[PDB]
Amino acid sequence: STAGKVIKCKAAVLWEEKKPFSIEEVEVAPPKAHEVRIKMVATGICRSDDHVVSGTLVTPLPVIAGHEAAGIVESIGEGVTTVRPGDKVIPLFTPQCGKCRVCKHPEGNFCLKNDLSMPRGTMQDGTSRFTCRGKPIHHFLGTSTFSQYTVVDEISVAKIDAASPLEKVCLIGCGFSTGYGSAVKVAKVTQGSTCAVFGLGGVGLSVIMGCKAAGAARIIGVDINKDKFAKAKEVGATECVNPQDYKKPIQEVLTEMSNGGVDFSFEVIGRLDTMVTALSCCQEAYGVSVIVGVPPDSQNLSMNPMLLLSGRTWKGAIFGGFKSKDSVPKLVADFMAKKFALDPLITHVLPFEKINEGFDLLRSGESIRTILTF
Amino acid sequence: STAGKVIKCKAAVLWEEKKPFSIEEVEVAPPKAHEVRIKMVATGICRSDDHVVSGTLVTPLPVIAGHEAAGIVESIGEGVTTVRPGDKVIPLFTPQCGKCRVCKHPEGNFCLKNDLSMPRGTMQDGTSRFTCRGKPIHHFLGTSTFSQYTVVDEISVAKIDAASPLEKVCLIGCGFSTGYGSAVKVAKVTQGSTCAVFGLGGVGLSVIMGCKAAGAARIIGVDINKDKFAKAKEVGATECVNPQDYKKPIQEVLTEMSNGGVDFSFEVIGRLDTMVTALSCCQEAYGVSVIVGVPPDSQNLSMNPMLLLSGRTWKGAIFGGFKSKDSVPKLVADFMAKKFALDPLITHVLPFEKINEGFDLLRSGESIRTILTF
Ligand SMILES: NC(=O)c1ccc[n+]([C@@H]2O[C@H](COP(=O)([O-])OP(=O)(O)OC[C@H]3O[C@@H](n4cnc5c(N)ncnc54)[C@H](O)[C@@H]3O)[C@@H](O)[C@H]2O)c1
Ligand SMILES: NC(=O)c1ccc[n+]([C@@H]2O[C@H](COP(=O)([O-])OP(=O)(O)OC[C@H]3O[C@@H](n4cnc5c(N)ncnc54)[C@H](O)[C@@H]3O)[C@@H](O)[C@H]2O)c1
Repeated sequence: STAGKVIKCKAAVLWEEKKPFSIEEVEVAPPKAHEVRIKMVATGICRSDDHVVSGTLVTPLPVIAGHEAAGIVESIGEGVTTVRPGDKVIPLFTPQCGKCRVCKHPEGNFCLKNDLSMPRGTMQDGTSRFTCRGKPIHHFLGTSTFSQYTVVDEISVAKIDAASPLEKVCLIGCGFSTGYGSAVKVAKVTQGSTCAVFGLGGVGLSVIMGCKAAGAARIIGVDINKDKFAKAKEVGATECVNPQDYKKPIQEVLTEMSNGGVDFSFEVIGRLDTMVTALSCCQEAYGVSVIVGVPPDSQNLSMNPMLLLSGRTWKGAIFGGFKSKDSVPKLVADFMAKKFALDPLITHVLPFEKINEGFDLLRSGESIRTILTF
Repeated sequence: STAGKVIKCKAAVLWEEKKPFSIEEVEVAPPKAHEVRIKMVATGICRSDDHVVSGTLVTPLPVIAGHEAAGIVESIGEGVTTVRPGDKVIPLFTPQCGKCRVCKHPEGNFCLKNDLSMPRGTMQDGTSRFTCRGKPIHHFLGTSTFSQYTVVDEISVAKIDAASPLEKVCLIGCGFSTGYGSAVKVAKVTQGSTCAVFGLGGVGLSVIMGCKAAGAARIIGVDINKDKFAKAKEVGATECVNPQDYKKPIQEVLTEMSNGGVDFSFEVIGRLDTMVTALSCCQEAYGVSVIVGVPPDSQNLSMNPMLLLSGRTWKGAIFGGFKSKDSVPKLVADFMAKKFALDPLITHVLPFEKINEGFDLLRSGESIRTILTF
């Protein structure tokens, strides 16, 4: 029995930037008041986890990364009321406390208890539940899913349907929800519109799914890797373009293709240049552009404000704009009811011990989502 | 009868940047097909007219400036159907052709026939109706209202109520409608919200009027000239702040005052740095910031896209988002029914011949709107 005791288990520790993950034994403390200890079942490999290795995303090291996952509750601390031992759950990298001004607003989701704006790499109480070779290890976004067991605050976990398939619905913990919501909730794509989607990875394919569900008439995928085009068309793209095939900047190409600019554009890569290109390709009087990709730390973009004065709208969002704890269970129920598909995003399935091979697949351009199974 | 004949009259010609206007005789050709010749009655002095003098707003010289005005139709060219000789009219610096994709869109107002994106300083047919000292003189934004007589395209004029007081309703041709619509139509300010307005000139005061009409609970005026505060409070500001009084950046001050950021902010000055400050002071998850001020020609701002990724919305607009020809007559009817006030914007009255004194008053900080009478 493990309840109330320290657990010794395997985890993927990142000791320093620009090194492979180290798969080794860690110690996981029992949950304190208002905390939940979870046995992980499946976790996806997202580009944001890779950003921690490359130095694009800054968060305290050493760390247990991972934020897109699903598992089963092993034990609960004093005072927990929304999950119980044995429940299927998805960790929430954006929390939902329900009591701050953002949680109370009709359209906000970036809860003020988040560990994203100024990352500390701890539990809500400022301490860590992990140790490795006698050294305390940091948490990541309040989730830390690259471990057989994790501990999360109650505001950072949602209970889901007991019959759901965890090796698929882990994607609702990040990539699917982010891209789909960016289209249907943040941009509010309209029927008959023309959309442009920059970046055709797991998140950009989810944006395409949302634009198709909203009734867009045209969905133009943009990527420098033409091997991404076939799957983009399968999930709804009507046409695909590679900027390196053209002797003119792609914003000009897209403006001409759309007879004067697109209705909705999405940056789903993480580059300053493509954020400005995506804004510029939407129609100057009524276009909308949404930033989803995460750019290198502490770098500013340059742009001419006349792009906005004519009438464009520019926005960004975390997690597709969804209030996390309310939305995650509903998205799983919609999946169970066949309202959307997750299989098109999954290209590879590997045991957790093959995490480094899964990161090599992402970096080489060969995969969309690899799902790691514990 | 002057119909079909060249009219010799006085106009304010700008021959060179950074010099006074020259009040001298010009020749005004009769209107061609789908053109309207107007006897001007009153015109306002707007900061955008000053931007032509300072080289902030680039348009070809020599030029007859002026864009905020009202007058009476002298004659109509062949095929005109929307106005007749003797009608009271307001020239429209943003046209409304009714036939392009923008005019047909529910939100759009930046008609594709505009002379703003890349000013050419002509009529729609690419020619000029003005000569001075024997040379052709450019038009400005299709309006050129600093002249006893001007010629405009039919898509750039609206018929208004025959009983309208032209010395007041000329402000509906730019400053009032721009500020009011930026609040009520572009931002869509909500009841009980907190707003911040940067710049307390004629346009910023009109933004305040709109925020108060929309039911905002708090309206914070921001200006480096404290002499602008008394009038801002008269029209609805609840508090006013001068950035020069504070040791901390004003975005930090405003975030503290609003217990975490404002609901709606407006840049109504024309500086790159205040555009970035205004964005930053709105709440990071659900705030909205609207750019109204005109930026220095061809200059780019620098900003961190993490301001948008958390959830902020950034937009701009011309003429308050209003479809010009549909909206101007309705705004005049609302003024006649006392739905809004224009007298608070009018601080000085001068004859047209004293135009240079009117620009001196604006540049010294002493005026809001000076109205010139022909
Ligand atoms: N806002 C959020 O809440 C949120 C959550 C999900 C992920 N993220 C971010 O979303 C982005 C996408 O994540 P993903 O997992 O889909 O990544 P990914 O690496 O699988 O996909 C990115 C795609 O961009 C393409 N690309 C790279 N450089 C390009 C360039 N110069 N021009 C055109 N295409 C280019 C690649 O070929 C690739 O197919 C990442 O930056 C990630 O950090 C954000
Ligand atoms: N978008 C549009 O359609 C549109 C139409 C109307 C006018 N314009 C622009 O709107 C702006 C305002 O026009 P206006 O006629 O009200 O001008 P104005 O000059 O009367 O008002 C601007 C105000 O900004 C204040 N100011 C200047 N620098 C400042 C700083 N660093 N910080 C804080 N306050 C500062 C001044 O003291 C002044 O009271 C101008 O840039 C004009 O060109 C845009």
